[PDB]
Amino acid sequence: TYAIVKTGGKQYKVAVGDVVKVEKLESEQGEKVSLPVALVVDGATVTTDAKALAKVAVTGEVLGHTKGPKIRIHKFKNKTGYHKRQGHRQQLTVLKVTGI
Amino acid sequence: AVPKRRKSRSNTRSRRSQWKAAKTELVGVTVAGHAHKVPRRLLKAARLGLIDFD
Amino acid sequence: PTYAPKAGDTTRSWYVIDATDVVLGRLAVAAANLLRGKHKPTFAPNVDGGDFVIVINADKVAISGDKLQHKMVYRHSGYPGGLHKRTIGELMQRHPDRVVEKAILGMLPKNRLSRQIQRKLRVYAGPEHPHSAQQPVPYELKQVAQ
Amino acid sequence: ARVKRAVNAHKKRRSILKASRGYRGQRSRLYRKAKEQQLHSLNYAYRDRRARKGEFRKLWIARINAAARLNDITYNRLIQGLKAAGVEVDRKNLADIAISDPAAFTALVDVARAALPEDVNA
Amino acid sequence: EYPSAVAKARFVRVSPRKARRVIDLVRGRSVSDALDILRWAPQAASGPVAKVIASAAANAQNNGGLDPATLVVATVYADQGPTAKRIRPRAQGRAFRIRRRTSHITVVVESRP
Amino acid sequence: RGEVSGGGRKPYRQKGTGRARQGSTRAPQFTGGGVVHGPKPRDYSQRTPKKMIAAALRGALSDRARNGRIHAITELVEGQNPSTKSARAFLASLTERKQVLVVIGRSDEAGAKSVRNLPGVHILAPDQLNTYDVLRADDVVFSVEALNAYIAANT
RNA sequence: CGCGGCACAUCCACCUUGUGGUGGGUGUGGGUAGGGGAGCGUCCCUCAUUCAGCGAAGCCACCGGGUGACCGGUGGUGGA
RNA sequence: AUGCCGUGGUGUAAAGCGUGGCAGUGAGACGGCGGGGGAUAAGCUCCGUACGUCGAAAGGGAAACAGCCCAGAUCGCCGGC
RNA sequence: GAAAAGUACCCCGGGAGGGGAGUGAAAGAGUACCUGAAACCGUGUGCCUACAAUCCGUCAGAGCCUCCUUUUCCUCUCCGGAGGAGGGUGGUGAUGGCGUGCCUUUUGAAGAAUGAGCCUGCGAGUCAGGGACAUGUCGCAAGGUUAACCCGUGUGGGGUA
Ligand SMILES: [Mg+2]
Ligand SMILES: [Mg+2]
Ligand SMILES: [Mg+2]
Ligand SMILES: [Mg+2]
Ligand SMILES: [Mg+2]
Ligand SMILES: [Mg+2]
Ligand SMILES: [Mg+2]
Ligand SMILES: [Mg+2]
Ligand SMILES: [Mg+2]
Ligand SMILES: [Mg+2]
Ligand SMILES: [Mg+2]
Ligand SMILES: [Mg+2]
Ligand SMILES: [Mg+2]
Ligand SMILES: [Mg+2]
Ligand SMILES: [Mg+2]
Ligand SMILES: [Mg+2]
Ligand SMILES: [Mg+2]
Ligand SMILES: [Mg+2]
Ligand SMILES: [Mg+2]
Ligand SMILES: [Mg+2]
Ligand SMILES: [Mg+2]
Ligand SMILES: [Mg+2]
Ligand SMILES: [Mg+2]
Ligand SMILES: [Mg+2]
Ligand SMILES: [Mg+2]
Ligand SMILES: [Mg+2]
Ligand SMILES: [Mg+2]
Ligand SMILES: [Mg+2]
Ligand SMILES: [Mg+2]
Ligand SMILES: [Mg+2]
Ligand SMILES: [Mg+2]
Ligand SMILES: [Mg+2]
Ligand SMILES: [Mg+2]
Ligand SMILES: [Mg+2]
Ligand SMILES: [Mg+2]
Ligand SMILES: [Mg+2]
Ligand SMILES: [Mg+2]
Ligand SMILES: [Mg+2]
Ligand SMILES: [Mg+2]
Ligand SMILES: [Mg+2]
Ligand SMILES: [Mg+2]
Ligand SMILES: [Mg+2]
Ligand SMILES: [Mg+2]
Ligand SMILES: [Mg+2]
Ligand SMILES: [Mg+2]
Ligand SMILES: [Mg+2]
Ligand SMILES: [Mg+2]
Repeated sequence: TYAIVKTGGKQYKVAVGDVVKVEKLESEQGEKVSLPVALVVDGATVTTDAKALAKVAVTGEVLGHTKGPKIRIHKFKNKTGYHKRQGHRQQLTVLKVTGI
Repeated sequence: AVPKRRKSRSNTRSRRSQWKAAKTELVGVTVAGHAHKVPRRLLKAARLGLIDFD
Repeated sequence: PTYAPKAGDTTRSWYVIDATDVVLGRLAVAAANLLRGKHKPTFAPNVDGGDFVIVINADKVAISGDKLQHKMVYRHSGYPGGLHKRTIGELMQRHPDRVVEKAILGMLPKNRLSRQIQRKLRVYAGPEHPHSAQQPVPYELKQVAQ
Repeated sequence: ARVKRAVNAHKKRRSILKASRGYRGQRSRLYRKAKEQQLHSLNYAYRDRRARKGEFRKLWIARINAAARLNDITYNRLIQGLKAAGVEVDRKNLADIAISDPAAFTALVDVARAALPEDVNA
Repeated sequence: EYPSAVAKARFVRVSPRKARRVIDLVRGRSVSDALDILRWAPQAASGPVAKVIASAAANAQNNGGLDPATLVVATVYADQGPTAKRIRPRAQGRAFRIRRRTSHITVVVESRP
Repeated sequence: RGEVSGGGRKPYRQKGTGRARQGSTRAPQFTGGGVVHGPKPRDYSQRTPKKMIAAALRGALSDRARNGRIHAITELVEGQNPSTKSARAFLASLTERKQVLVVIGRSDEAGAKSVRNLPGVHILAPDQLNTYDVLRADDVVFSVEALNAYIAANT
């Protein structure tokens, strides 16, 4: 069985025991989180309905906080003398799916 | 006529590697018991003793 | 990450299309899609998915009379004044399979992968093909209603 | 005081040359050429990070269309019917489903077809 | 891996490209075959290269005490040495430069059945 | 470029050569040429008003006194013969810190010479006190006559 | 529009309630000439402190870090 | 008809006015509308236009295509309209 | 190099040069000598490349090679891991899309307008003045301040013109 869990403005197809990198959640390491779903497939059933899905949530455990890859930006235009360097490192949260 | 721009390393090397020496095939000959290797075109001279093996 | 086909993932099948009355453009589009593999959900533009396509009865394809009389096929040999033109009518008289093959090849992406894709195309003028050892299942043009 | 430039000046050279490893020609050997290539490389990376969202959506749409037409329906009406049925499954997950669980994709097709109106041209 | 001996010829007055032209003929061959290949090679750089190979074989046999009949030219190359600069006068007062290039020739021979 | 040796004449012709025009062989872009905006002899000294100078010195000595780092002694050596050993012992008894300022009268030669070469000891006359020396010193040691002279001078 | 990070301005309340920090709203953040603000790196002097023939500088490689100029750790070479 | 001056209301943070410091600019281009010169030709030339874009503006569309149509890039996302 | 302790002797070689010995803390100091960067030139090796039209990159991406780990297998297991799978480093990049080099000067340049073969080093808003204007900050305040000069080892004290 598996489901489509919605979090951080995105959706992920997960099963029990999966590990997902999602957007940062204001939750510390170790405790549990419950997330809404958009679809649940349990073999031949899909349940495809807002009312039935709104009473089902997946439970995950925060495994920790990590960072995305370092991104280097150097904006440049042809004959202007214009340059602009900039870096970025997105903050992420690692979830271990235990619910559904 | 002068070159318009300098060649790239690959373009220079492809031509430069075609400047090479051809190897001469050698046969075996014995003179006074000692065995040497000479180019075949000098086999007669080697047999007659006109070749200085150094 | 989204699925990316690996080596050995792709599977090929054999299709035979009878062109006895199909319009040339319709037949060409169907054959091109079949060759490229756009009918499979595992499609990836950088992978040569798709199936072998056999076209038979290539001489029977449907072309208008004015097209037979007026549509030109051009070639340049590279020499000055080296432009040679033949009508689609003469081309169908001489090599009917070439008309179909040219139409199909004009519809594939213009890159290297199309060169390897088009190797799976076989066009014959008659109603017989030598690939009975393979088992080409017949394919008919269908339009999904909207 | 007189200051020699070398110690300060070599830091950016080392960074640029390290970043330009794997380029071919002067672009991986000379600092001046590696600098221009670095400008182009980072502009290309910035542009492509934005464009790849569209590219991936395009790929998902193509695969979803393939699966829908396999189940005898157009992408048009499949999307319209899913919206009508109120299914908010993503396009990415729809394509993943199409490849992984064809039975589930078929079930979704029946749901969308049922949710579609009786005559779509009125 | 194999027992080996080294010989070097530094500051040899032959251009490195010209030395490479003949080194490529004997790279990888046994000492006996390389010596006579260089003996019958018409190029002038065949002399110094033959001398270095013979010296390396002599080093192996004398210092290392290895059997000469099993020696193989394993590694051989020619680096650039220092270059001296001269002047060649030309038409209408122009003066062009001339380079006297030299080479460093390195040979490694190892003994193997 | 006007002071480097030579460089008077124009090295060659402006036109028809294929090279940059140069004007002189001592132009700054040349090796061995002149220096542009290079150092010249300079006078570094400012016009700090006397009121500020005196206020700063008074504040430094006030800090020293408030923290209790001011000592007064009658003299450094009993006799007229200098003795670095006895002087060092006396200062070690008085204080234990590395830097010491000693303010003694300009006429006390035996006391001057006794501590002249001790590391971490600085000597100056009562009328030459200043902020830098006082702030560098960990402690300030006054002779009685020097302290009275300074106090009388400042009323 | 959704979710997350940054910054500027303004507003609302706290902390020294404008030198400035704490939290929350709202707006704003393409940019040449040009104007304003704040920083990185090299060298020398002074004060304090600390490392160094059990190995300084310089150089080379690898593994990491910061919003930028850039930085750190480890190893090798080297010898003040 | 518009446009312009004044006035009373309503709305709108980054409007306006005075006085100082520091500027750059003073060769513009194309497009829409109104005109002059020209042959009512010019990718021609000269004016007007709280008209636009480029200049100094990336992104999507027009096959390609400074100046046309849509739209103004703080950064990240393998989300949606 | 601290000090010539500047390589006795043997071997290849006409020599040059080298190898072994030897000196030296070090020859990763050998009179071409402290450290020893880059351009540039070789040798070995992993991957790719001879049906393809490439501002040379970037995003997507198979396949190989290498080094580490989680499983089940050789259980010889103290081994170690061959090998099987998975996962991750690093190298390479078949294949798909996008993509007109930098500077200057211009209304406008990828431009067929200028300049640049490459690397290393050097090369351009500075100093003087009780100058002028405006500001930030500090001392004193209806007053503020000294110039020359004098006395001091000094950066300190005097000095009202
Ligand atoms: Mg411009
Ligand atoms: Mg000729
Ligand atoms: Mg590469
Ligand atoms: Mg978008
Ligand atoms: Mg003459
Ligand atoms: Mg002069
Ligand atoms: Mg002159
Ligand atoms: Mg000189
Ligand atoms: Mg000089
Ligand atoms: Mg004075
Ligand atoms: Mg914006
Ligand atoms: Mg801005
Ligand atoms: Mg500017
Ligand atoms: Mg030592
Ligand atoms: Mg230094
Ligand atoms: Mg070091
Ligand atoms: Mg009017
Ligand atoms: Mg103003
Ligand atoms: Mg004018
Ligand atoms: Mg004008
Ligand atoms: Mg008009
Ligand atoms: Mg007109
Ligand atoms: Mg015009
Ligand atoms: Mg106009
Ligand atoms: Mg301009
Ligand atoms: Mg644009
Ligand atoms: Mg604008
Ligand atoms: Mg556009
Ligand atoms: Mg839509
Ligand atoms: Mg020794
Ligand atoms: Mg050493
Ligand atoms: Mg040394
Ligand atoms: Mg040298
Ligand atoms: Mg050296
Ligand atoms: Mg091939
Ligand atoms: Mg093309
Ligand atoms: Mg590509
Ligand atoms: Mg293109
Ligand atoms: Mg012009
Ligand atoms: Mg050009
Ligand atoms: Mg050109
Ligand atoms: Mg031009
Ligand atoms: Mg010009
Ligand atoms: Mg010209
Ligand atoms: Mg030129
Ligand atoms: Mg100054
Ligand atoms: Mg003031």
